[PDB]
Amino acid sequence: QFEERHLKFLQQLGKGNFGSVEMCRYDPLQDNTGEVVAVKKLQHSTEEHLRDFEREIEILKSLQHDNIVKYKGVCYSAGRRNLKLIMEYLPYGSLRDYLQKHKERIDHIKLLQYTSQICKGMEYLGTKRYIHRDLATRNILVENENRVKIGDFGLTKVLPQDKEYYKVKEPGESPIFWYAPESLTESKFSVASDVWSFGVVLYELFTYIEKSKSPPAEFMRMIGNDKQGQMIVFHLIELLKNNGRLPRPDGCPDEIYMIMTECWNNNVNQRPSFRDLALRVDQIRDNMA
Ligand SMILES: N#CC[C@H](C1CCCC1)n1cc(-c2nc(Nc3ccc(C4CCNCC4)cc3)nc3[nH]ccc23)cn1
Repeated sequence: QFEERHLKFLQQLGKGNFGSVEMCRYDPLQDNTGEVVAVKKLQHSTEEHLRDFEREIEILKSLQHDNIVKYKGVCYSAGRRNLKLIMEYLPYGSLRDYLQKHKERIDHIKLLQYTSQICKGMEYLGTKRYIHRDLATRNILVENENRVKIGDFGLTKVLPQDKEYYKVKEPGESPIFWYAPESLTESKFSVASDVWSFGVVLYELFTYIEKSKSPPAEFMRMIGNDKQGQMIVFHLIELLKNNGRLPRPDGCPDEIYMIMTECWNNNVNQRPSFRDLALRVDQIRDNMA
């Protein structure tokens, strides 16, 4: 739908792994009236990254929800090379950076508003049988002070029709400090591993992204910080099997930490559902108000 000749590059907004998002102005009339959009592209347009990207685009296009970034279209050149995904531009950027920047202005009730919106977005994913696999505040975007959206689906997979998990280990770096144990040991991803990662997201939020308190920093201090490469993963696994966990963040109430710890259950089937997480968060919100 979008012609590349009319996409005006403005700046880079974010970089992932093998991909990036740019702020552009779509201005077909060439009079500086076009709307600003976010444009995702591959940084290395190989076959498997390209088919993965096409599947990611199809996934995003099939999602329509208040807390999921809006698909707008695609843009390609030259036959079909340099495929680009056009999305709505959300003016406050990632929740990670936004929270770190406005920590003094954002109270617990607002954190729980965001938490509730993330849970509702994730529940919608689950109704489509999609596994996000990369839930983290760096992949949540801020539309305004009252609304966040899941903002990236580059690792999202669809469950087999006959199974409740998806096994995949692809080369590169993996956000292992957000991974459920069964994802570390067996590469198994499920709604329940998304729930584990959501618990880490809740931890992130209540740390206010204070950067000695990041999951990587805390876990590395727990496993020993002389650890080596692959050994890290091994030690992390051992840590989680002995019920080592991220600590309660400064100022975090006990009941919120308990939501976290319930999401961090070694037993995959004992983790709460996203609907129950939303109910509990919303009840605490109501109590606070
Ligand atoms: N998620 C997610 C992560 C993803 C990575 C890129 C590819 C995979 C991982 N990534 C998506 C966006 C993104 N950013 C915006 N806006 C935005 C962003 C930054 C600012 C800063 C605010 C103030 N300081 C100066 C600039 C302002 C606005 N809008 C978007 N729409 C769709 C995506 C998207 C950014 N990183």
